Amino acid sequence: LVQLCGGERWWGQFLSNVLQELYNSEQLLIFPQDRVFMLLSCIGQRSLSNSGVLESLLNLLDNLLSPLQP
Amino acid sequence: DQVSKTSIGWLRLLHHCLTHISDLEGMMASAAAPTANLLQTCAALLMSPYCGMHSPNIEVVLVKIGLQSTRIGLKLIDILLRNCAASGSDPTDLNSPLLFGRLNGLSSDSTIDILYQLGTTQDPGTKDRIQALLKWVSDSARVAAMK
Amino acid sequence: YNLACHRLETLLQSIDLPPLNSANNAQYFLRKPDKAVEEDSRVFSAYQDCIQLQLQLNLAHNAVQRLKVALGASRKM
Amino acid sequence: ILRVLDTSDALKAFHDMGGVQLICNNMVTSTRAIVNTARSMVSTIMKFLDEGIH
Repeated sequence: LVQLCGGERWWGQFLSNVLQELYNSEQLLIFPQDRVFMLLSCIGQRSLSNSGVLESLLNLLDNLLSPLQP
Repeated sequence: DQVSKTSIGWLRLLHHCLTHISDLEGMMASAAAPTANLLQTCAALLMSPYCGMHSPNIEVVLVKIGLQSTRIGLKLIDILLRNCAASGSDPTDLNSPLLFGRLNGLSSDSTIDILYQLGTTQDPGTKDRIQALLKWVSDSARVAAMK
Repeated sequence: YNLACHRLETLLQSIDLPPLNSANNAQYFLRKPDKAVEEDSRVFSAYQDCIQLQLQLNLAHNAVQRLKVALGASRKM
Repeated sequence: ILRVLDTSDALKAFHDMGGVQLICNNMVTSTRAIVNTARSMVSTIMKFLDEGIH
């Protein structure tokens, strides 16, 4: 997926969506958290040239802190 | 020592005051109860890593201070079940307690024991506690029909 | 194989798993208690036995099928 | 302090001077002020993703 879909517009938002729906506190699916975390870190270090990867993650971090600063 | 680093030192004093002599327990509890954010602080201290005092002593404080009135019992049920955050806690004020770091509805053996003590005990107002528990169950079931 | 699988199923139903959502669960994850360690070791031993005997059963089945099809009996279409 | 309050009369006097409300407010404020130092989820994610002093 890095080689094929990396470096395009909808990428990055895909990473944020999958991270949010996998590591959600409401998620009851049992799976390897930390191994998937290294996989996501590697998929982040590669395709880092994409300008959408960091902005999507920062937008995700922005929404989680929205209860603060009402 | 954990007493100097943490705030568990005061909770040990409260536990001693409440449970040193059973005769004094009622009026201890009556004087202690009306303090704001006390129950939320005790609950947050309970659902934390061991920081000086074992969990069984904290359960005793929470049970005894919550059984002295109906309103306090309902407040304890609400904070244990649906909202563990500090009451009247606006983030703009930098001195009011927040207690933002815990997820609501977390369950441990201590909380289960506390709820069993709250429900099974026989005293005036226990029907209010049972009503609150059933109301929470009904609300959770209704919310579960999100589809 | 059936007996070993049943033993593993019982032993692995005997355990649970904290969800890693609070401080206590994380602390348990840093320092696994002794009972958890011995239970994990026993489960690993049972899994090793199960997988070894499963491989043995699979190779036995492959040999039986090869011999059955070797004598002229047709295999499953 | 615990040894001082070991008698019933001492406990009654302690209540009559507002000690219990004082310790309750003190616990609330101190819990607000300090930050827990014990390890947490962050220190498990880092152990995975890898006297006794070294």
